[PDB]
Amino acid sequence: AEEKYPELFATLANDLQPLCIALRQFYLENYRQLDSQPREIAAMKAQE
Amino acid sequence: IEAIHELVKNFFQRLGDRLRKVDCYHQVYRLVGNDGGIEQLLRRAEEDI
Amino acid sequence: SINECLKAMQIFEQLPVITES
Repeated sequence: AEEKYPELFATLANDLQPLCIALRQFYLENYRQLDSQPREIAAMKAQE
Repeated sequence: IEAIHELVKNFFQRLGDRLRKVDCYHQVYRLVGNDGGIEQLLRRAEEDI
Repeated sequence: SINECLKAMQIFEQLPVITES
């Protein structure tokens, strides 16, 4: 009740991290990557 | 040149993919909060190699 | 919410996303 029981919840957190490890990475890359391109029409048109 | 690119690129994915599973790189994000440039340096270094 | 509930018994917390800039 005291030792093993809380450890079971503890295992879940360490067992659940391997999925959140990549979601933030992928989102943080595309979101930051898209921000590199210009937004203004004048600047954007000049690129063309 | 064509084959060398095919070799280096495959190696890094084999490394980064297996690097996250191990507890070494796993414990970093429970305390530090973010990569701290590990991925940035890894990608940056790959270009130099 | 996940960290808030788990905070009641353990300090193993995940990452937030803020000030991405």
